[PDB]
Amino acid sequence: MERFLLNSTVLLYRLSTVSLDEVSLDERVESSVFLAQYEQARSLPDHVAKSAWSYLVQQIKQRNMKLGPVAILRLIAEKFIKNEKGGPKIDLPMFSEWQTLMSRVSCLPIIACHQVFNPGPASQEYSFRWPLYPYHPTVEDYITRECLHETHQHLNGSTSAEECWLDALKHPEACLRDFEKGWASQEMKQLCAQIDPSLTPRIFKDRLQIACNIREILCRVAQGVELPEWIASMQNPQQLANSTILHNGREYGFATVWPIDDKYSQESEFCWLTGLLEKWRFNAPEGLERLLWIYLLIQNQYLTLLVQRDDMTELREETEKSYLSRFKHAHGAGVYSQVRYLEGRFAPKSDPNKMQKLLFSVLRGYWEYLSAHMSMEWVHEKPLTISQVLDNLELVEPHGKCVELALVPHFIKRKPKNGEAYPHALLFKDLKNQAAILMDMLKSEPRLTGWIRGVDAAANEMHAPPELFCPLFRVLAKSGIAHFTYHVGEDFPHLISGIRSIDDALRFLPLRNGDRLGHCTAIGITPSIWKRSLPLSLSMTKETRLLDLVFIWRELRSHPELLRYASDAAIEAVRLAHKVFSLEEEVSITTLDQVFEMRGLLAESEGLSLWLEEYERARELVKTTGMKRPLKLYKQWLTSDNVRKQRAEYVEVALEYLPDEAVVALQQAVMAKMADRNIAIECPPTSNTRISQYRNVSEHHIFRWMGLPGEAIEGDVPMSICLGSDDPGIFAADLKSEFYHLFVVLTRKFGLSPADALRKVAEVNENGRIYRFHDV
Amino acid sequence: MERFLLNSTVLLYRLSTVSLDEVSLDERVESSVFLAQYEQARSLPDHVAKSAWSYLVQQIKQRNMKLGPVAILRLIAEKFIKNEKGGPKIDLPMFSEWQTLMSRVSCLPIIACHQVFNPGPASQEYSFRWPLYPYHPTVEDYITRECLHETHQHLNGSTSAEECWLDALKHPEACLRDFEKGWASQEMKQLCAQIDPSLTPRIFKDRLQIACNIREILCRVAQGVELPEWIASMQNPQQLANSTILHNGREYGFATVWPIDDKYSQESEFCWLTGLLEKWRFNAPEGLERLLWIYLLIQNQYLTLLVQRDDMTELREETEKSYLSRFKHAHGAGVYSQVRYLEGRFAPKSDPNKMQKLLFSVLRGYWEYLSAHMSMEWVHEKPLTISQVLDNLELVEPHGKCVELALVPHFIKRKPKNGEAYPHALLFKDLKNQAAILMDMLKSEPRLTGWIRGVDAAANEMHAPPELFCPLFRVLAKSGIAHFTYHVGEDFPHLISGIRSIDDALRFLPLRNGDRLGHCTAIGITPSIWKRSLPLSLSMTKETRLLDLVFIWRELRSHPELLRYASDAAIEAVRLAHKVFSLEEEVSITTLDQVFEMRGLLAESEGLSLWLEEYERARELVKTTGMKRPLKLYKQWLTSDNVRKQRAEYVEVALEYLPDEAVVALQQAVMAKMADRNIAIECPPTSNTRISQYRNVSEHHIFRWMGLPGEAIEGDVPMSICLGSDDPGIFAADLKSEFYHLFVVLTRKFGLSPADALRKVAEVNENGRIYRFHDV
Amino acid sequence: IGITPSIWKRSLPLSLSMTKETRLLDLVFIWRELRSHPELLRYASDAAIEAVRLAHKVFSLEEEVSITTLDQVFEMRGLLAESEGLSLWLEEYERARELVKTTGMKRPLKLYKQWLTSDNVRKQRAEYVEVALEYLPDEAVVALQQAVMAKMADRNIAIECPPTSNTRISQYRNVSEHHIFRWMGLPGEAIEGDVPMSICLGSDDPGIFAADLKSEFYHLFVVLTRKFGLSPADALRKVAEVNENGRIYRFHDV
Repeated sequence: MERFLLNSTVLLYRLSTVSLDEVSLDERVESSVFLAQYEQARSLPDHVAKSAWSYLVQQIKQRNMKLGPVAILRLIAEKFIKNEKGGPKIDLPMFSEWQTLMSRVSCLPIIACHQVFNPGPASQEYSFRWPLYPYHPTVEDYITRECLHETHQHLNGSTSAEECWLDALKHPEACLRDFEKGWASQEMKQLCAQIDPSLTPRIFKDRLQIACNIREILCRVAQGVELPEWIASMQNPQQLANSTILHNGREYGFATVWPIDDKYSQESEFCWLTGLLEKWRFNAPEGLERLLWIYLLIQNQYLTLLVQRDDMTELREETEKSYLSRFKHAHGAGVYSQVRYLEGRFAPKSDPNKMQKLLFSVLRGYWEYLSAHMSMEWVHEKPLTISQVLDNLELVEPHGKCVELALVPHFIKRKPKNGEAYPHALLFKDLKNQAAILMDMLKSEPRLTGWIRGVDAAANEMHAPPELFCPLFRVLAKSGIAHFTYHVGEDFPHLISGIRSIDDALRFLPLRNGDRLGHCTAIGITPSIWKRSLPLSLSMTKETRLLDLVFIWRELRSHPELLRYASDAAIEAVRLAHKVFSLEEEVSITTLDQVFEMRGLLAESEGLSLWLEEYERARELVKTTGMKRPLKLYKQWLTSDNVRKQRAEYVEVALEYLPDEAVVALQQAVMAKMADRNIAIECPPTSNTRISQYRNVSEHHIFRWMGLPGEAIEGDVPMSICLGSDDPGIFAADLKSEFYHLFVVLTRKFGLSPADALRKVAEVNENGRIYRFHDV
Repeated sequence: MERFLLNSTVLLYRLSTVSLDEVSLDERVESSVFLAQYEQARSLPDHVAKSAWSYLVQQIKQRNMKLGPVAILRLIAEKFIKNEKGGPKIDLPMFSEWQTLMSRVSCLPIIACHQVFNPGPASQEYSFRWPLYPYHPTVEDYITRECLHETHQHLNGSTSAEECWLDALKHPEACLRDFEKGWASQEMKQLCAQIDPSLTPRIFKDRLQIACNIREILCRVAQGVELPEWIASMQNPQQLANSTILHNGREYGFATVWPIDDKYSQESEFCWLTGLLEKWRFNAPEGLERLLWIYLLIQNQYLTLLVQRDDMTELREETEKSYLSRFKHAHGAGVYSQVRYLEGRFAPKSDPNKMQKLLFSVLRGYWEYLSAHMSMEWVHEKPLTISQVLDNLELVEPHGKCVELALVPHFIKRKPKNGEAYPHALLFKDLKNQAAILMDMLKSEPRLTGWIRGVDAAANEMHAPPELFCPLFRVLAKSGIAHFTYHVGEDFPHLISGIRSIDDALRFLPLRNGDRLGHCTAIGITPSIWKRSLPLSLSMTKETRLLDLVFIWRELRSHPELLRYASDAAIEAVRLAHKVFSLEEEVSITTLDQVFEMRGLLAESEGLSLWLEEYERARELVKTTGMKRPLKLYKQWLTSDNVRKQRAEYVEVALEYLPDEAVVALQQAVMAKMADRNIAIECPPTSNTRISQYRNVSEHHIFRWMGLPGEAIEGDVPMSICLGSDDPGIFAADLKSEFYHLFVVLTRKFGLSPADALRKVAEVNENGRIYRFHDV
Repeated sequence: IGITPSIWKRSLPLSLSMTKETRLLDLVFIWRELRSHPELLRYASDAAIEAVRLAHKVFSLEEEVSITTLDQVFEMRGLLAESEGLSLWLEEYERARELVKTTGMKRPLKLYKQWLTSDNVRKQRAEYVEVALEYLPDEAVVALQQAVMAKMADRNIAIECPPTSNTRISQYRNVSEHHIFRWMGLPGEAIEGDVPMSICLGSDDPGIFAADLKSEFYHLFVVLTRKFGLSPADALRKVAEVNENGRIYRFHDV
């Protein structure tokens, strides 16, 4: 019930619109908790929620406290945080629930409450920058010996959501413009309405202003200075939405003086809350206590909005400082970095000048991190340019006590616009342009090949198929990129479609030995779990259905137990192809296979500088053999309006079109291809629950990949799995947190020994070192 | 997506507040569908919903239709309803999905659309009164041979929700007063807010008035008469909330003339919709099409509100007509009744005059049903009183071709008020009073014992424990009731608590051979399913925790594999009893058991006409033995304010306090006691999903009770299970529908032969005849 | 928890002497661990019954005391004596005092007060009783050892093993009989049901004139390779695991 109190749109609305004169809101807060509980967790029974609320109220009453943010934070701090040899830690049994709580509530008020009421031993100096972790001697010993390796680290944005919230307070206008820019899209409107139906940019401005004003008022309370007496006119919380209070006809401001020069820093945020909670140890004024409650609710709702949206001026506000903070966060506390190999992902920019500034800022921040930790001779104390930064960076030797940085830009796929010859034309031109700036820069600075180590494509799978990036990747390979990773968007209309998508990526993309694929959930999730809460029939496009049909026939045409399914797939695929192509001749399943074999060829090459050489190479390889009828069919597949109209048409496919054994066989066939090609998998953090079929962390497919008994299916081919913390789905997270989360689940729910659990997690962690993109 | 279009608060709000001049609302309806889908079914992935909506829009476009109620009803009718030998039926594979749809959408518009666009063979006469059923020759043959038996039929209210909706239109004021009377309670406010946050009695009045006005306007359209030209002033749907339209300064009414004298009857409802859909076969006006959409949305939301709320003037509006319709509905179509033994449940009234009128109306309606179907000599053609009704009814012989009626009033438990000596004093006095009128009537008409065959208690389990009704049942037994059934409310804070509740009912209640218990889900649901979507720790009162602790020790003190759990339960129960009783002596677990053995004794008897004889009988049985220390402890348990305060206090209990094997052992121990005492179980309909842990019908615990492989657990003791359709949870339902639903699930999901599936369902059905309360 | 009952009984009298305090505490411990063991319900029931009878003598009380009440009194042993009778030291004082008064029982608290501050109770506690050597069979004692093994592993507490060259045990007639090899999981040495534990190398009192941690490392390797017939790689792996437990469970600041 604590998470509902600290995160509820209904409670925030009922607290931000009601005047502070009222003091007895227990009934209405209770109603808010029940409404939030039903909205967020409907599967929870009503009587269980009522009993939990009754226990919570009794617990507060027995502690001589009052229902509010202070009491709730105190109960959470005792429930989760205790003091150990390394400072404040999280109980190993309680870490899984803590991660679930971190998806809804920010931890900074909780740790501040813990410091106030349960201080560390001997009053030793303590600083809260990194998220809290549990402690196990085996895990700490392994981390100190073998540092953690990150394969997917988005360098854009901030390390966590909480300092993003402070950034929003620091620059309300910049975040407001970004919010409105996203809000114009319909997806953001739906997402905001899901979180809060009564959410508008006007209300967003009001809530941001109210939270900032509450911060200033409570800063005066926490600092110890007396209130400036305009609080008498302060009766309604909505008066803080305009950044000025009218008292006796005078316009009074809200900002005050802060001891730290950075009033929006993490340390200022922690110090303010610790002081405010210390002064409210025994009692608090009701109006100001509600003000703290409103601030926490506004902050938590903003953090939820940010994390769900994640998966110019604002960028220039931090620039190299954000990257420097990222590398310090990856380093962690102590002289020795907890992370050795870190692969940074950044969004490519079509502007060459913006690109040069972007990589200069990232590389300069990396040099700043190295110079702060390592004291050595530098060629340029103030490089101010990429060339001098590389001059300083080339003096650094691989020693393992610091973070080793590899840069992998991730191309962003977009929606396929109507017409425009082949379906993905404008998107391909944009990606080709972005590659062009990347290539001309690499030839303009050959030393950048030692830092620009890979190319990624992570937007979504429906918008662009894997065969789109094949000419892009092949031409980029000749530019010295030397590594390629492709994100398989796991929003497949059918499980077979996702398995086909991974197979298509292996078939067409030029993934060499040691390459990686991103988020291969389709071959990881079992059919039984995937079918949870799904309609008995599923909808997908004719193009996707036809491709899945050919894939099913190819994999299963020999399986004696599954010759039903392959023969049926081949027959009905031929019948579907007759509708899609509108052809009148006879087409066998073999001919359909050949047409889909040449999918990787460029559209212009199919119709027929590094780019041109790839053009005739694909063109000649389509003409060496004596068949042009499949080539003609592929031309009709690409550049026929009737075919495109048929392709975009949706068909109705049953949920259990193939039995679970058949789908598992397809997954294992792709497993064999994945292992034979030696391609690693960047597993998402297990705390990220966008799958929506996993009702607990123990049901995650990584444990099936780990070969756990009960989880692994007979016939599964072992694969290389890496740890990638790109979108953790929780406010405060780290690669260490994911490492501990996997260890905790293995030890507790699966009942593994600490050594055995460490061995399995270490194997996954070391796969990020074996399959790293860093230059050797 | 069809269910979201026909049932969505967001869509209804966006359609009832926007003027009819707008014609292109496809984008905003699409947004409404996504918001409703996320709110109702969040576990469904976003991309799946988008693909389904795209297919639905394409399906409508390819049919040359327009997005609206007409097209949606057409698609549903073809998707579910087809014509067979018995008329319009439901596909056997599609019946499970149809039942799920019936929980959200009324079927009457769907069947009307089916009749319009897919008429029956040879244009044969067809009447829609009963809900649609699937057809299987084995099931029909069994029903004709062995009629269905109902053990739980609430005679109050109407047969289904749909004619309740027409009753609301018939008497808007009566339903408005009932709605406001419920709305004063906080539970109704929470329930209405969950269904619709912006729902108030003022809005409820507006929506009822709008729906009635839409019905009148579309009645003129369906009848063929031209609109009376005030539609020009009709631009905004909210103008129908005041039952009068201002056109050119004149107050024009909405009511029109209907061909049938009963404008609010089912036949009038069906005929109106069939005519309106027939006149809109090819095209419909946009404004009136939206009006039909708004009417369907309002009706569906009201039906959802009614079914969730279910589990004076309005009663007098129907009176004996409702009971007569109930018996005709139970009889079904054909000369021979599909139901033979029907046990009617009615709410007892504290007013003797109201009670006499209530039973007179029910019995007279039963005589009307018998006289309509059977032509024979009657002593009184117009009895007008109970005595003459029984004079007519005693001439009817048991022949099996008609419905045999047994009356079982169900006592309603209430909240325990504070203080008042023993915890349940005012409730016990109210129940004792209600029993008093029942008893004096039975002695005033001894022939009523052949119709008043049982006594029930079905409100909830937390509000009143089973031991409350023990003096009530024992005294009622001496009055000639001869049967007793007790409803075990399945909102237990813990699974052990529910198992203890069933055990307490068997231990204390005077359930003789052939008696039944209602809704024994606690011993039916497996621990694995029950733990779904539950917090790691659960909250319950100290009284409930202590009783569960003693129960665990009693059952498991000998189990060699479970001597951990019994010894731990006994030790910590003794420690808990020290806190609750605040005693300073030494209390063993045996002494605690003895104190809880005497729970069934009356509170006044514990402190120490048919009622008095029970008083000294319990008093003397507590004094025959030489122990009064457990008696003294029970006195402190009943009449000590400190003990009551401790009892109402809540404790924190882990979810996995006992392993699944231990909980299953407790369930099987109660299974053995249930079978040894030969007590049947009235199973709820499987279409009623208030369990919230069952994500599909195949996961229901009735199949575990049926002994199905995979579902039944080793060591389970077979029990007698009866079919009781009290709260089906769907708008249109019947005992036949539940029979078909069980047969469909057994044949399809469990892969049983039609003969084998029929045998299992027949065994459950015939248990309602073996354990019937009817006089032999 | 390392030495097997068979080796420990070597060269011991058929009956052993211990104080009434120690005997009573062992009796409660036996009942707590074995009250569920179906093969050992003799020993737990006998321990509980005779513990209650012993407590009657020690406390000289006349009321009825169950084994559960005795358990509660010995649960509060960790509380401070002054706190039981009722700066960093004071905060611990009321913390133990309040935790003894949150619950509604003071009769076990009163019994613990008599256990601490009653001259008759102390005189009874210092009195010695006669206990047979084979009071519990080797299976029962091994079960107690494995129960503590499970608690040791669940709490993740390491064991600082003494050097094997230190023969103050007096029941080990050769180094190959040392209990560290049972902890190492060696065949023949490890008993069925043993819970693996973390064992560290600690050279505090080697028992020989010239010794080192290297000498103990070589001694374990030599015994594993020769007397137990293990491969040099296998023997090194087992000794390395024990050696690296001193790094995983080290007290040094990280």
